[PDB]
Amino acid sequence: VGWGGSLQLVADMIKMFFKEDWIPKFSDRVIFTLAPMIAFTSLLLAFAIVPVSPGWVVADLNIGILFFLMMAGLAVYAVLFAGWSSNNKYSLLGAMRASAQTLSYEVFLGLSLMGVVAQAGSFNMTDIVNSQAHVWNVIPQFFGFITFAIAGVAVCHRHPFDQPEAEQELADGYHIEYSGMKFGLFFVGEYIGIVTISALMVTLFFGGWQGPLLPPFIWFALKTAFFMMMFILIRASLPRPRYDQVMSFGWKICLPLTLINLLVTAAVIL
Amino acid sequence: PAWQTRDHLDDPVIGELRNRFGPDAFTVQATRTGVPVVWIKREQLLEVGDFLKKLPKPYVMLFDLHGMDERLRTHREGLPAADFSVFYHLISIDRNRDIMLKVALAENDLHVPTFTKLFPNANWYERETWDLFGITFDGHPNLRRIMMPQTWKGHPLRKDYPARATEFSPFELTKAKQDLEMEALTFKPEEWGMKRGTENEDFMFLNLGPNHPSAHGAFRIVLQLDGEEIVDCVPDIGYHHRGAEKMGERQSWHSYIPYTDRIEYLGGCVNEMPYVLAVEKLAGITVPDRVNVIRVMLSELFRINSHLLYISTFIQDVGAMTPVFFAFTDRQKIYDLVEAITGFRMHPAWFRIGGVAHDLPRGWDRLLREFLDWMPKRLASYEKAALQNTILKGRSQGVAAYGAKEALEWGTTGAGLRATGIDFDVRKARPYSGYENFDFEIPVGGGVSDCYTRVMLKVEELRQSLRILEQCLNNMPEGPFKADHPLTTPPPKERTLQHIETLITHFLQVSWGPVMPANESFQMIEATKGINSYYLTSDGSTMSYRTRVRTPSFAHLQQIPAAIRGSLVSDLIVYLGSIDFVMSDVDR
Amino acid sequence: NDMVNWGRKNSIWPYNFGLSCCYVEMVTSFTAVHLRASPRQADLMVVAGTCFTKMAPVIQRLYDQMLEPKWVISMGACANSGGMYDIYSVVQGVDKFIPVDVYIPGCPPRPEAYMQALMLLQESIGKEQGVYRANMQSERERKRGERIAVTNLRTPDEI
Amino acid sequence: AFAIFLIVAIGLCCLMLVGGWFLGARLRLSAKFYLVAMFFVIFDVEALYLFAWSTSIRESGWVGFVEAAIFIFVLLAGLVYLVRIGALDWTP
Ligand code: SF4
Repeated sequence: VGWGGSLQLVADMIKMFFKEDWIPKFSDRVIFTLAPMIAFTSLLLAFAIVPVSPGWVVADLNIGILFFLMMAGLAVYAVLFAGWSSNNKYSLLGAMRASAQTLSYEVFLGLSLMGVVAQAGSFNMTDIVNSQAHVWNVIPQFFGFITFAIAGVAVCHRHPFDQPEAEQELADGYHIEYSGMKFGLFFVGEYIGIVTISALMVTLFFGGWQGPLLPPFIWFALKTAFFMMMFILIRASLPRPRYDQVMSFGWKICLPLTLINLLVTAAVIL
Repeated sequence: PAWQTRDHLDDPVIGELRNRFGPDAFTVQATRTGVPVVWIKREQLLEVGDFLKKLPKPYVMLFDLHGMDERLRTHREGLPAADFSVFYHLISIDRNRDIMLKVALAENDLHVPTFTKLFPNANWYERETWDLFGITFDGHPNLRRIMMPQTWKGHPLRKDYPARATEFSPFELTKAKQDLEMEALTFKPEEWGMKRGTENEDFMFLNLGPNHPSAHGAFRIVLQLDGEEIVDCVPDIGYHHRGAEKMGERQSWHSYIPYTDRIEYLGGCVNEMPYVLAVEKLAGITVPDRVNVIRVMLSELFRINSHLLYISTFIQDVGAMTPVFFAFTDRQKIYDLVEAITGFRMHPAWFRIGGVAHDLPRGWDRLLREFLDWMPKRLASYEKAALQNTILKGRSQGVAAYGAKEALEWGTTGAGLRATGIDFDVRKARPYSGYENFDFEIPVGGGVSDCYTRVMLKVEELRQSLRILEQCLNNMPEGPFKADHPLTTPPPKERTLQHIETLITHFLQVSWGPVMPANESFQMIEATKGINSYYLTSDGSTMSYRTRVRTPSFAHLQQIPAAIRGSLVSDLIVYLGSIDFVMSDVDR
Repeated sequence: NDMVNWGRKNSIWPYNFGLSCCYVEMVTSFTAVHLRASPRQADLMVVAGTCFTKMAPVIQRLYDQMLEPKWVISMGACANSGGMYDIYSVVQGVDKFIPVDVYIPGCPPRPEAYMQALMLLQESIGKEQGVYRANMQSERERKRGERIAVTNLRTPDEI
Repeated sequence: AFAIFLIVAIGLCCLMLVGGWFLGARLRLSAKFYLVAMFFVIFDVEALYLFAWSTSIRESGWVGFVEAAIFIFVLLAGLVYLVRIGALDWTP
């Protein structure tokens, strides 16, 4: 039997290849093609700002944080042009409610990231990875860390669980009208999304490239693997939350939490 | 005996109707239904029913309305000359009595005034009579075909209609292309019921056919929407029609028993109990006490399983499904006991006329005792998890509620009707299968029937069923598992393997069938959902002449349009989940 | 190389079309083996339950919607044939109007039968419909000498 | 650099898409109530000032914390206003 966890996803990709493509009638054609890469390329290029090595850095640009927020905001357009390209009021309203809770729960990550970039004081990722040299920026900011966790898992990572189905009748999940390679493109996109959120979390919250007794790149890789397993553990443990309860625990509870979080970090940093 | 042929002429209702109308018109039939069967010409039916409706203790609920062919009955002594008949079974709860009314019709003039004005739940019943027979009910609002498609020529319950598919042309897809063209051109002519609203921007037509889980079968409910309101909901039923009633005519009394198990997939031996009780009423068989206790044990086990499925699914759809999935493991244990007794997990087909198929295997008591001691702690964990929860409780209050009168007019029985203040169980009012030797209580909801009240009552009934099952474990008596009577089918097998006369009885009983003399029997039981009954008529042969299966889910699904009018689509879906309806039961 | 064949054996997407009855055992199997199954995304359709003349166009539209590589598992006697319901209102098998690949007798079949259905279907999927001049061997013929050699069974008066 | 990685990514996109091709009126009550998203459109603009703020706070000091507290207090007053009037509530 197959011994590797990734080989199942590999076979899934093989399966999506060589499948006949049908044209949709009474549909727009340019967005039907362009909507997959708005979901894929965003979290693909979210990987372009990680300091995997000082000598093998993929991009030595001055700002990486703002690019990450730009991808966070950009992701919504994939659910919107997918909703309009569904060309069925059912599916369109399903994607409208999915984009609703998406825009609703994407607010928190930037304000949660303000704490770590304020105690770091720079946008160049070399400064952040050199800041976590002895003390990581997770001990004081527990609330900011969990708020960024909720926000990162809330951006189309399936934790809300309103993507392929709809609690509300008169509408339907928006993953139905795509059946060619685009559905595999969606899955591989969320896969690079979860691994890139984990990598950004480890290299921005915890200390990357430390190397206590072993070479630091495999130290980063193993820590990323532990956070991968913990993310999968809590994603599976996380039950489906209906639309209402998600709206209830959104703007009410965590906007004050992040505002007092910014107050606490600004009071303690000086 | 409880099987002897009675006329019931002495019953007070018969004498009140005799006083009111004097002599003539009424012919009191002799049957083993247990109820008074009266013939009433079709020109006085509406008058007669009205008198019964307003009588000082009225017959508030129309239990059943259907027709009989009656053309091929050779033994017709005492009945008037009829080519067709329509029977109306009515029940007075305050009298705890029943009455059956039979209107005779001739083959050239199949016309009778509609009865829906008195009882609204008769509307679908009359539609079924138009569909399966060819009686036209003049004055019916929407007299269309409710079971077969709208182009189906022929009335399938007539005896000149060949029953089996083999007599028709096989699925050559000549008609599949026409059904494809019809389905592709899905348009609304506004003939699907009243459809007062016009098809424009003001009103939106939505099939809203739930194929998702917890739908309890795939069905369509065409809905007219205005302001996200249910202007008119029209179910399109009949997709799961299996022709069980027609199947009863071409099968022997013994070989039909498997077909009973599939009227309701979750019922199992509950569905078999009324059939065997009616057949033994035709045979005149009194079973031993051990047969009664065994049947009570299997029926309470299946009732517990069905109630646990209803609770689990209810908590899953409108609540937290993490803990109640442990009931799935518990349901497996109830199943390992059923296949320990009967043999197979679902559709046991284990009940026989006069007894059961085998004796209990010798290790049944220890398994049942281990399940009965282990279960109560879990049952109390579910009781705390469901009585004390707040989120679904707040959600599940006042959601499409109805009262006693509303349930009565809509024929609704079971947990729906018990949620109101009417204390009416059939296991106490009309004891059957030895329930009168057991101690159990009937929980009641008060005066408001909603989704929380129904589940709380089902939990209380499940606790009383567990008390019945412990009384079955502690008071199971000793003796035979089959009655001693020549119509007990089959005979005890060890007797068959050694004795020539028992071998001959077994030979003719399993091959030609047992010969039941020409008479009519009727039994109703409390089922897992509502009240389920079987009205069997034998013409003296080894097969049924007429088999009528009254399923409560048909009435429960008929009731939704009266209560859901003035609600949202979400309230509709929640109500559909709450109501105890299964498509197999609605379409038999 | 046959890497493409390996891709389809390793991973399959099931579309559960179980009807009124016969689906409680299928659910028993599915909740142990496995919201992922979606219309117009699956390549496997496990038709269960009694196929009726009235709702057969629904099954034909769902069959048409799926992609070019189509697999169908019939489970139960009610889906393989008409089963016990040889009546005017039931079509005598889902194989009358859609091609079927695997037949799983029973009423209802067991979850282990579903497991053996996936094993026989990956076996057919790994030989390329999958005849390949290897499928003439039949389960009636393969385990015949296994089944005939059985002599003693437990007496039915015990648990 | 970033340009090389972008060229690699767009070349991979062209390779996958080309390979894929070779392989072969009235809404009434429905929708509406996007005003949570309009609240986001305005609140992202409010939080962009904190986006510019987060780079330089050590040289800002006590008056900086004071008027940042005033700013987020104004935002909090607006938020509780929208909550208490019923604008920010359950939404379809
Ligand atoms: S195979 Fe058995 S369980 Fe399935 S539908 Fe047919 S009779 Fe019911």
